[PDB]
Amino acid sequence: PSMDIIPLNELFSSQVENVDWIEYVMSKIRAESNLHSRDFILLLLDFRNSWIDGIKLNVQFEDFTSNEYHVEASHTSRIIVPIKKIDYKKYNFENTPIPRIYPGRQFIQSGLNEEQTIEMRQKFWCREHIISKLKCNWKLTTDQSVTGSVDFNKFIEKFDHKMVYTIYPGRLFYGVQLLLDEPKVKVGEIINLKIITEPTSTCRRKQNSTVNFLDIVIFDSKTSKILPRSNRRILYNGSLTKPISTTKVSEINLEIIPIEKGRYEFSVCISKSNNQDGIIQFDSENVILSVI
Amino acid sequence: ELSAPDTRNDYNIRGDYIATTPALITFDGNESFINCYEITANNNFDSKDIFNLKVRYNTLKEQLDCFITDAVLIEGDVEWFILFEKWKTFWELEILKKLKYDYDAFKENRIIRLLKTSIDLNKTKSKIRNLCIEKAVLDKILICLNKVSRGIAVCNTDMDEYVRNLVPKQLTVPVQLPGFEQFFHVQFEQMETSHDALHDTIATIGNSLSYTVIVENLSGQWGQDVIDDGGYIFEILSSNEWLIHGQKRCAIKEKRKEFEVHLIPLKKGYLNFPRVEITNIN
Amino acid sequence: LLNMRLRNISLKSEHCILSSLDFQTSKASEQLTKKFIYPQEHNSFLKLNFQEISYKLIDGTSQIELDPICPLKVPLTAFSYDSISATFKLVLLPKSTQPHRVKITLAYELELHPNLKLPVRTSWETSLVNSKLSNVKFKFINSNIKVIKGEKFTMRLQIINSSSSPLDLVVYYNNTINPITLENQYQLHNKYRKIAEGIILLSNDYKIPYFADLRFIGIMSGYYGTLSGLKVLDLNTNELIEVGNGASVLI
Repeated sequence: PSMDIIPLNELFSSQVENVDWIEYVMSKIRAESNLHSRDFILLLLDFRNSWIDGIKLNVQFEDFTSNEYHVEASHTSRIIVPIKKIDYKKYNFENTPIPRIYPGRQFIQSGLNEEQTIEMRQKFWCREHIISKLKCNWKLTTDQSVTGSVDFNKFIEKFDHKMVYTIYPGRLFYGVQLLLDEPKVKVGEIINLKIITEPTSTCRRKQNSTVNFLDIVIFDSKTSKILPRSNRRILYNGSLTKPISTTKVSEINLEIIPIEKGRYEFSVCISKSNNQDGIIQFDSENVILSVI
Repeated sequence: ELSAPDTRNDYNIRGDYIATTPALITFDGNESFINCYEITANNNFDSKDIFNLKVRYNTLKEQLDCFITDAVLIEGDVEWFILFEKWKTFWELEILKKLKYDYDAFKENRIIRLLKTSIDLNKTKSKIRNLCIEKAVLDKILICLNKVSRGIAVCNTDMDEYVRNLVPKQLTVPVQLPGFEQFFHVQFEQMETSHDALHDTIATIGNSLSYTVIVENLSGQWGQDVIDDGGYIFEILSSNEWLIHGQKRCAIKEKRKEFEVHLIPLKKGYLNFPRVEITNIN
Repeated sequence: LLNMRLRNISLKSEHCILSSLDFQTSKASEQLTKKFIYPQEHNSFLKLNFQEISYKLIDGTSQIELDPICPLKVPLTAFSYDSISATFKLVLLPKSTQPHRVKITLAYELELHPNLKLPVRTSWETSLVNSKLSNVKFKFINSNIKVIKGEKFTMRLQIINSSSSPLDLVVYYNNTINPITLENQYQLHNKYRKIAEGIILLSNDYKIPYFADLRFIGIMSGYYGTLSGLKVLDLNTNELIEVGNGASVLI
């Protein structure tokens, strides 16, 4: 009787690799050596028992396995499954499925009809993707062999707006990777940084400013980003604002002339304009480099 | 471009900025455009010469109206054969009072007049009459630069044909001081509360004065404050300066002010006055 | 009037009180004897500190400063040793003695002996989270102690009630980015993103009915000071009060 979805950022380590989901994501990422994280989001189910004995609670999503999740009498327990998030460059998701009573009533939509009619379509189609694989099998604790399932279509409520862009990239605007030369540069050396941006199908709401202003912000990999005047820390050519199109895969550059450092971090944001409160999204792509 | 001076220095500069991926790297008088230059020193120490910058700037106010001139009202080479030619200086007495929208040219809205005087200006056809591909077809192009303002119409495509290349070239001082020495303080932290995970800012200095001083500040802590008393122990090498600290307290107004108003001072052994401090809390 | 001395005391509330005296060279006295020293062809002074001691002023007591000290002698300098006091509860201003022994010097003889002692009071003087309604005090039974390694761990919110309806309330973590000078927008966004996404709280709406265990897992690194998000909520309208307490490095 609740639901929450949380992304993932830490690669993790081998000595803690004994709980099921981290060894699942690590084992899945031993091959396919382009992804590391930020693509293996993690959804938080919370099973609650309204009965009078323990149950054992497996869950299998796709090839995910579980432990012997011993639940108790009236005890809520939280069960953690990892999913690769729904890519909109493997699909399109602009289809309403008609129900099973073809009564031909042919009703209205009655909102901003290009926005909510496909927005709630995005909601219950991502709910269709979550429902259509998630499988549980439960047996009562040493007093039966009652091995049944537990259906979910009376349980998963809707998706709120956090639980759309957490599950579905393509709710927010630009897909961004960050292509770098080396992570292990010495001090006196010059590095081209190369972000690569992908404008989306869901830029169709505006089209007005084809130009859209980004930023590049540099974090210390503790906290507390360096200022524009990055004195004795990092050096660069020109103002970092460096526009992109809402047309195609634009590229951009800087020249991170490093000086007297270690363990930096680079990430962007999207600002649409020059003014304050123009900023509309903050990406989370955080490529770190070290300086020796 | 920053380059060599007029001596036989041959300094191994490697930093530069040519606009190589754009040709139009804009600027709008509120942001930075920081340009950085690595001037690595040659076979000797770096001297005190005068270097020279080379900036090939241009104002925006000639660039933006080329699509308002060579595209909007000079399309056909017969419609711009004689219509422009006998009134080019009349066009340059017309477009010089354009007063374009350089107050909202940050976000969008390039190539718009900002409504200085739009309606009274069309009386110029009366007292002087010329070819109607200019005298009657450019008032529509004056409306086409009044409305129809494109946010970014790829303005580097129609730039290089008419943009003049101004070139300021200022000096560059390499301004500095002259006293080279060194230091190396060593330290070992004494427990206060718990280790807070200390992080380093830096270690370098440059100074020359009369009754000269060299002040230093400690590292940066990112746990709970009033932190561990750093106990320090000197190796004040290669000189004889004057110490002023012993076993400070690392999140406070204490400062290991190793002053130097004294002798044993070599001169000009590097790019400036330098004394590589390099404190070590290990 | 040869070496100006000052004592600075800082009140570390989670430990003892720390007070450090500080010697200096007193420049308005150094140029005095510098004039006669360069009259006798000497560049700087050679005062020798041979017996420096802080004693706890009482009927009779003495202490020992919190690191090591040799018998030193410096020309134009400053030194500062630190000694730990005892953090008083309320209203007892302790006093100290702070004796010293500067030995001056001349041409291998004529060591004019000096001594000084400035006795004064060592009181400069500039984690329970109360409920702020009915003294339902919360304290973690191991606060600020956790070196986890992205493993599970358990804590202990020892709630202390009025023992008058002691079964009332529910904890929760609120994994949601709060909705908030442009880099003042970005620092608040990075703080609110790393708060609401780094740890999970495996017992979410635990509904406590007076210990708790509260197992977390913690999926990103970094020092999480003050551990925000971990709210409780109680029988009245909105007792949405924080814990504001406890911290964990996760590496």
